Amino acid sequence: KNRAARVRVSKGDKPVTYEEAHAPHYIAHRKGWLSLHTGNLDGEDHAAERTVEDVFLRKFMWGTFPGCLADQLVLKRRGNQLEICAVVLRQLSPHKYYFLVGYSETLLSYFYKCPVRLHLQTVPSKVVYKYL
Amino acid sequence: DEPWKYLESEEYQERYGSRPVWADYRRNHKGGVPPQRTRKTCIRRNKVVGNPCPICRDHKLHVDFRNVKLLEQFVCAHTGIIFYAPYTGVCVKQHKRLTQAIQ
Amino acid sequence: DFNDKILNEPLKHSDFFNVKELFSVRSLFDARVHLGHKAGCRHRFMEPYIFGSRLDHDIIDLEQTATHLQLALNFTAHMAYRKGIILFISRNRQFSYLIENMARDCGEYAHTRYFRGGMLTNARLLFGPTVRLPDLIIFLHTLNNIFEPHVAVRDAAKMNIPTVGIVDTNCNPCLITYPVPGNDDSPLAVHLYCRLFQTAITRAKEKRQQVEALYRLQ
Amino acid sequence: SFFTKLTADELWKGALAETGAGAKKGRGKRTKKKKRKDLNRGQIIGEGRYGFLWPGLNVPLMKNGAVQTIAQRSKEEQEKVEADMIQQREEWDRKKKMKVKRERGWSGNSWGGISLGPPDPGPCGETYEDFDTRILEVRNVFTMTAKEGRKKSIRVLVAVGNGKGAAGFSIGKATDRMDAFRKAKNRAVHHLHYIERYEDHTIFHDISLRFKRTHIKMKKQPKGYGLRCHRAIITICRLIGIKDMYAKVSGSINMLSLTQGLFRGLSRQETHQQLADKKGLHVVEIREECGPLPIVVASPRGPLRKDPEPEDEVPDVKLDWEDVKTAQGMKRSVWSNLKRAAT
RNA sequence: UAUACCGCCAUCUUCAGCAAACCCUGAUGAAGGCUACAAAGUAAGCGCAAGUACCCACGUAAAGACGUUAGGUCAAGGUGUAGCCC
Ligand SMILES: [Mg+2]
Ligand SMILES: [Mg+2]
Ligand SMILES: [Mg+2]
Ligand SMILES: [Mg+2]
Ligand SMILES: [Mg+2]
Ligand SMILES: [Mg+2]
Ligand SMILES: [Zn+2]
Ligand SMILES: [Zn+2]
Repeated sequence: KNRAARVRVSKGDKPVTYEEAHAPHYIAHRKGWLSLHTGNLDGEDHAAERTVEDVFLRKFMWGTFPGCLADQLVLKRRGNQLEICAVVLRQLSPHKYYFLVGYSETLLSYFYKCPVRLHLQTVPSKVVYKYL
Repeated sequence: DEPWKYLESEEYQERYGSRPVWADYRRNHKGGVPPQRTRKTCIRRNKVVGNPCPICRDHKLHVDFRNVKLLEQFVCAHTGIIFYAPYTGVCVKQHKRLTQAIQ
Repeated sequence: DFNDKILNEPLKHSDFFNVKELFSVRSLFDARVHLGHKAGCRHRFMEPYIFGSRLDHDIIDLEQTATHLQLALNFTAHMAYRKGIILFISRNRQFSYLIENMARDCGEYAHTRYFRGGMLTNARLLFGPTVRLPDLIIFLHTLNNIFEPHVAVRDAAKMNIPTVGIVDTNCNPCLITYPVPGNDDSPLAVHLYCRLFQTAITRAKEKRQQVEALYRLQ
Repeated sequence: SFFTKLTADELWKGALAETGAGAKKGRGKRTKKKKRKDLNRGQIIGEGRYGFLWPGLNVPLMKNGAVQTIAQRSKEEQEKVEADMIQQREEWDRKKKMKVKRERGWSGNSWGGISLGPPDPGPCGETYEDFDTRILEVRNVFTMTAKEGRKKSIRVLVAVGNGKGAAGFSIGKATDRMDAFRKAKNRAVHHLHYIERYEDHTIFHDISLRFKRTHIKMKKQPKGYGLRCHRAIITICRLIGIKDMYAKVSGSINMLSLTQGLFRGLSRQETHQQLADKKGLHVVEIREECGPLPIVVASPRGPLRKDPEPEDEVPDVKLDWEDVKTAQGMKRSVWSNLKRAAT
């Protein structure tokens, strides 16, 4: 019995999404990686820095868009430009949404001295994969 | 109000409805059968005791011989004998006042 | 209100669909319906229906047989004229083909295969929320191969469904509404019952069609 | 550190400790329970220590058709906001933790006199609001299993009734109390027993019977008598709609068997119309309030019998020495006639 | 303080059962629900299984639920409670 990135089977009143429902040994088999970079490949370097910076990015953005997200993020780093993709809910105002979008993008750019962009996809209620 | 029109008033109906007054009251006591003698009185030195009976908690009500449709609420319409105070949920003092008023 | 009048009109009349035209004690004796199992296979509640015994066998009272069969045909025909759902049961494998085929000739439905646990009680969960359970049950064989009361009579007694089973000396006619004493085992009697039900329900259906056509005219 | 920090749900789990040793075996704890709370839902995302005024999220963006500008909330206004937010949090916590008043039924910490409201609507659609529900008793049944040992299974017994002579009992077993309540309620509403009554408040005649070493003796009574019987039978009498009778239980005291035998008797009791139709005579009631006047109750639907019944003298009848004592009056007991509660 | 815990794993497991939700039997008790030439069981869902990785479809890996051992770990890290807070 191993407990690793999995949900305990309940009576069937727990909405669960794809990535957190599926096991961590289904990553390459029935999932995709949240981030995409080449530091893991051979010949590259700075992989530890990549991991630290993307963890801090995910934490900071989760906490500066709190209560609206309903799933993990998608990171897409093509050379220099960084791209973020999020799924959120539509309870707060587009005013606040755009304000925080610009705020976070400017902060990330000024911190990492890197061109950054981020996109968000609206959902009325978080999609559920199954009831476990 | 000293007259008996507080009963005909609308607050009485919404507060009670069709049931009698004693039907709503409930006694807190020891286990099983309650005591055979109710409390002596519900008010003392212009002070009310916890868990008072309904006729005592509702100060607007008045024990008067003339409030007929209130008096005959306790004594059964089917049996002329009055109910006892442990049944009606009221204390012995106001129960005796009610007995003398009904007589 | 006239719809209720039409629904109630056949009630006041006795033998209104002419169900007596079908059966006669001659035909019953020819089909050997009067037979019964041995006295060892006798049953208490079946005692009063036995006319007598001979050679360790049982004989059915044919007057009572005809009375109960008349009542059964009348009830089934009333329900057919009212479009009340009918459902046949014959757990006997000896006649499943013929019974399903006469059910096809009638238009009504049947279940001769193995009966599943709680098929009637839990039918909502099995089929769906909105399902019209049948309004009348009939039994060409009340007992199963193990000689046990088929669970359908119990289910009907519970859910207030009327039942009409042909009862043999081994059967339990207590829960049955219109139990018909007879010979469950003989193929002649089985075919007779099937043809009688064919005629009855088909006459009821065609007469309902006639009456509704007459009212469309009027 | 900030990198060491992490999301809330796992902290809440680690703090509440719902599972891991305490919850299993049913040992639990000594009445200590950490209440769940959500801090993100409470405060709006805008405010902080430095009270910058945000036109994007904190302040409306446009005022008088003029774009706003970033500004400073003075320290007095900051203290006002802090004070009113403290007040709001205290009010939220007050509304959160409060009393719970389930009306006292038979006694405290007992599920006897409490009603769960009418049954739930059916799937096809069947409102049973006319029905009222009551919980007769609750118990903690235990059976053991191979690997996990003792299994706790809440069994409950419930009754339901109109107040119109129609009612039904049932029982429900489940691991959860509310689930058992729901199951028992559904089964009771689906399994109903109807019984007739004479004049809306009495049984047709007194009955003495037994069921599984549980002797029952119910006695018809006149008007204004009340219900001086067991508390369960009083509750189900309220459900049925009868207002007065007497009853006594002798032998064992097992409320389920009591109810089975009681409904059996109340179902097997004979109506007076049925009695007249069976015998072939006119039923005649006589009262103590009314003088020597025969009040015809019912007549046989069929033809009346010509010959009346013969004089039945010294009939062979089995009765109870207790009733004999109570009738002769020599019996004495402090526990018989008490000024008990209302009905 | 692992006898508050989260997180992470040993164990039977070289297992295959676990089960929301309904119905039925036992006089409406704890409990049980199997007979296929078939007699009251129906089953969401999980797991097993299947497929996926290596050289295949076998094999090896992986996976291996509900739960026992208050199993180990407040010393990966955090956290409830109790303390030091010259
Ligand atoms: Mg392992
Ligand atoms: Mg108490
Ligand atoms: Mg331990
Ligand atoms: Mg496998
Ligand atoms: Mg492995
Ligand atoms: Mg240990
Ligand atoms: Zn007083
Ligand atoms: Zn036979």
